[PDB]
Amino acid sequence: DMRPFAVVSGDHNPIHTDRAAALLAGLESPIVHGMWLSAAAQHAVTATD
Amino acid sequence: SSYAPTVVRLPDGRVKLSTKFTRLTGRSPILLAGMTPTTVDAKIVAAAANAGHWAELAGGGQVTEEIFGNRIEQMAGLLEPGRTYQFNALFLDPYLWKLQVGGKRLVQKARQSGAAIDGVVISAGIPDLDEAVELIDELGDIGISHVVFKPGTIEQIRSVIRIATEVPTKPVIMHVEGGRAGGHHSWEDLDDLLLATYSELRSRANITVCVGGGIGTPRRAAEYLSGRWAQAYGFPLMPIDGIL
Amino acid sequence: GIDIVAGWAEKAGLDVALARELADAILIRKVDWVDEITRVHAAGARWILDLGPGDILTRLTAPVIRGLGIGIVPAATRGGQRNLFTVGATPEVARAW
Amino acid sequence: ADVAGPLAVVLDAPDVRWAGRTVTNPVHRIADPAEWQVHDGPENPRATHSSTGARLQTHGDDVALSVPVSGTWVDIRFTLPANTVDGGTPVIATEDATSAMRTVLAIAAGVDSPEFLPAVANGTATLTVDWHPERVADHTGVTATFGEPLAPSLTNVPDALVGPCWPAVFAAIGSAVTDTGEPVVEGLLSLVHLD
Amino acid sequence: HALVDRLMAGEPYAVAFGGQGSAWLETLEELVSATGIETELATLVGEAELLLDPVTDELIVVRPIGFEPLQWVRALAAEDPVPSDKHLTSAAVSVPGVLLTQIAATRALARQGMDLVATPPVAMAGHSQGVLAVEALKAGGARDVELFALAQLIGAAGTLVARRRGISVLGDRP
Repeated sequence: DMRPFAVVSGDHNPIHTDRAAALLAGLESPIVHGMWLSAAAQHAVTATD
Repeated sequence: SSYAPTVVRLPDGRVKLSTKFTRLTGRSPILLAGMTPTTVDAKIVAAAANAGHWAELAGGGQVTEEIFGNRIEQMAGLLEPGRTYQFNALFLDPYLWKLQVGGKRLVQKARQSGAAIDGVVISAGIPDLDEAVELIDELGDIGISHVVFKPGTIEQIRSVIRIATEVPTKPVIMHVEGGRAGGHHSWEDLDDLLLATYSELRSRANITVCVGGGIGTPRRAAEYLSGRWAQAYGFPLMPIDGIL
Repeated sequence: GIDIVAGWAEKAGLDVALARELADAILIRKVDWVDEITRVHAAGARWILDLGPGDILTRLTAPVIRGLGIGIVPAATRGGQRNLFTVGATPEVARAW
Repeated sequence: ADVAGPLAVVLDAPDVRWAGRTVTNPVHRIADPAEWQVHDGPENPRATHSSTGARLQTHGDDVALSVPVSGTWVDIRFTLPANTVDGGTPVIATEDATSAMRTVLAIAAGVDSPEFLPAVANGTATLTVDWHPERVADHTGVTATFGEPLAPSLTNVPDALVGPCWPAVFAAIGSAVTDTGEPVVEGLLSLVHLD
Repeated sequence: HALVDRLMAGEPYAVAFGGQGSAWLETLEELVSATGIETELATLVGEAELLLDPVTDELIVVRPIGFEPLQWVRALAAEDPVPSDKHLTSAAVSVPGVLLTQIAATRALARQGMDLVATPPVAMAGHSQGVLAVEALKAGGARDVELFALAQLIGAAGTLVARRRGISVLGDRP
């Protein structure tokens, strides 16, 4: 579920969360935020071991 | 006898014909087939589409990207808003098929960009079951909704029947063309094909049969569309859904 | 976090005083287990039941009731319920020191 | 083959005109084959979808498809010219697309479209927001979820100031314009993050 | 039930409530499968959800899944995939889960024939978290919904604040 990222980040675009809007946009299922991927890659590159 | 055409009245008082092809597509049962020499230009196809008829843009004249784009542009220019046209693609010609459908998805890209293409006709032979099914789902995914196969001989029609059987939900449209058709030549008579195949054709409920080849004066089309053509061979009425 | 719980309680439809007090008890103040067990014993509890998940309290309380003659039997467990509800099988309590 | 009127025309049509562009029918896009039950009690036909809660109310000689997105409803209006009688696709006029996409933008950014998204100045849209560095911690709690050996860096990751500025970017998108053309209303539903 | 017979006839006894880090899901699933308190627990969870409807936006931040314990026990009994151990150990889902398991244990023992109000236990033994179960049992079963609600609230707030500070678990080291 990507609602937690939607609320913490601030963009509530329904394509990432809603199913009806995902169907309207032409997608079979909702897709994750790309900026989630951006932040995850940033944390991976700045992770400490 | 249940397949006989029905007459309906439009809201503006006009009187039309109702065969299952017209019910599937919402257009007149009279089809303007794709034409390698003639229907390449957008004038005739656009004028046929604006009249409310199944209009085909032949892919044998769109041989490079530039003319394809220019033809799409002038097609959008000519068509009044709300009108849609179809496309004819050659399957056994490798270069054109790859340029338009297979390799470069020029038809797919044009439809995605917003072209009024609402159908694709797979001419010059039929594909095998696997890639034909992949074509059906892919073209449905991009939003075409009308994939048409035109078989030439009995075995080709039976393979199209098998393709329709493999996908019982999606509707298919057939363009069975006889031997007297122009351009490239087939040595099979339309009546023989229809006699041999009509039973299996009407067995499946998602098959729309359009026949062509030898249809000259509109009297022949009228007598063919009502199933009265089978009376000559000593058969019951064998109605069809449209002629090209 | 106590004021966060208080704000969520006030925004919701339940009281805040008990909310703040439970939050303080479960988040801030140190818990003491030995003195709690001694208070339980001073109350006279001959047997103690652990209704919590698993038996972590069973293995965590046995060293504290080790020599007080207080019996232990697990709850929310197959073996504990079997010990509790069968006549012929009850856990043995060692002699008080 | 069980209903008539504009409702049947909208339901059956597979293609529509979305601001000078032929796209798949949104009612078809939600659920294509005859998945919409009909009701004709007081003789105002309407079609609803179960798994999505969509509706197909009719305003006399008009058809509107309403979809519950998140709490609120998006209304798209179908205009039916005389062309649609024989093979003509329904036309979704540009202003109906404006209304629907502005509601979707309000959903994605704030509360409501009218004067709640940040206003746009001569060229720019400005916002003033409060900042708390612990929101960075609660953001990386849901973002950084790798395995055991790694740990989030002690410094704030650059993808943290992007949080409060989302309404401004959505307002800028809403007020964006091409060379004599606005990309806020035609394809906001098809909008995606490129880079 | 000789021990239960003695306790009913009168033997000074107490009840202890478990704490943190006990793997509540397995014991709760075993209890629900052996007894069948799924209806009452489902009603309790539904009432708790209805009680804290306004705070869903802030509360969803700390639970990736959403704390549907009944679905999880139903899946586990059916040998279906279950939430990961990290997603179950999390406080926002743990501290409500262990309390639900404790309440289920009390109800199961009450159904089995061990009534805790006919013979009130002499002492209320509450461990690190059990204080909330002690509060639930100190009164009747008429405040369980409210305490479940703020158990969810305090679990979510504890996870949130521990992430705000460095008190949360970094890697393997808890």
